Amino acid sequence: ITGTSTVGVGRGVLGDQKNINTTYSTYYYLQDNTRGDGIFTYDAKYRTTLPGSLWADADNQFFASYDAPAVDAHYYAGVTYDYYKNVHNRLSYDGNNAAIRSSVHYSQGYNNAFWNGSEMVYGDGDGQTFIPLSGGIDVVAHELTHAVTDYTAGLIYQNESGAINEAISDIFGTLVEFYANKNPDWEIGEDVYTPGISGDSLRSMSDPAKYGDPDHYSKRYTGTQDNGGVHINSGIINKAAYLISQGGTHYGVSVVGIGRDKLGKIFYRALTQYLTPTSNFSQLRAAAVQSATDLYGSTSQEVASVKQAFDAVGVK
Ligand SMILES: [Ca+2]
Ligand SMILES: [Ca+2]
Ligand SMILES: [Ca+2]
Ligand SMILES: [Ca+2]
Ligand SMILES: [Cl-]
Ligand SMILES: [Cl-]
Ligand code: NA
Ligand SMILES: [Zn+2]
Ligand SMILES: [Zn+2]
Ligand SMILES: [Zn+2]
Repeated sequence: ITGTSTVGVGRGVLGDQKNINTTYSTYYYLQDNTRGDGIFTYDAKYRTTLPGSLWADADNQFFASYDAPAVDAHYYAGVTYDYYKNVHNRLSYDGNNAAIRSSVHYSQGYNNAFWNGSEMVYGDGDGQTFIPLSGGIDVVAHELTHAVTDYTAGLIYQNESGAINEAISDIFGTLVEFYANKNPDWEIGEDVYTPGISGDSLRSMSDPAKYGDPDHYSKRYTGTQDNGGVHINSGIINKAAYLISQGGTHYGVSVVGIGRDKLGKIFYRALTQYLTPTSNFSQLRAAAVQSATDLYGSTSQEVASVKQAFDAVGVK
């Protein structure tokens, strides 16, 4: 809609307060005109038709429980935009400032969130397995990063390519969570998963095995479930990335950590310059080594640590 750019206030899914960019025209709409061609957030009102209605609020205050998932989808879409813009000079998911549209209250008891090719879609969860999924900034950014992948490398969603696809989304999901600088960690989905249970998550990048995922190529899953293990074998690459950033000794191989910003630069370059739709783990290693070489030099610590990390998780 046309209207005046305004700033509202509300509380997200975890009960934290935040200001949000809105547009005023009789009602205050979740439309943020300050980022690219706009961030728009929609109410699907428990249906499955998309996008639903552009979210309208009478008073620019979003403290109702029903408002929480809209506040977070809207705000975290903004943070994800700022991360790609400020850190990588990428304008929105497509690099051309495309509108970011999200729908919340999709369906009922729906334990999932997804990028559908055109927009973000968030279930509210069933209240046991999940609370509303837009409450997890890593989930928001993980899924928007699938759009970035589709507009770049076009990694296939099956087998080792598909596991790299998943890991890219966990890596940038986590780097956005650190960028937002409120409650970051190397777990995925900890904010929205299992409200009954403290301190768990869907998966861990620092210790994939904590949740049953492989942390070494010799443990790779080779069945056909989960599209050839895309959420499973991602642990191998997630661990390599965790090691590159933070360092550690993993199966006796020592990795010198180089920090988050350099991890992000190296993988973002690998994703946008070097990976192809069918890149496998070994080709990802080569892409990462080449990216680090381009950015830091073939004799740099950064290249040496990329190699140590991939060695540690058994990917040659
Ligand atoms: Ca209100
Ligand atoms: Ca966190
Ligand atoms: Ca997390
Ligand atoms: Ca939990
Ligand atoms: Cl470990
Ligand atoms: Cl270990
Ligand atoms: Na698991
Ligand atoms: Zn997804
Ligand atoms: Zn994913
Ligand atoms: Zn280890």
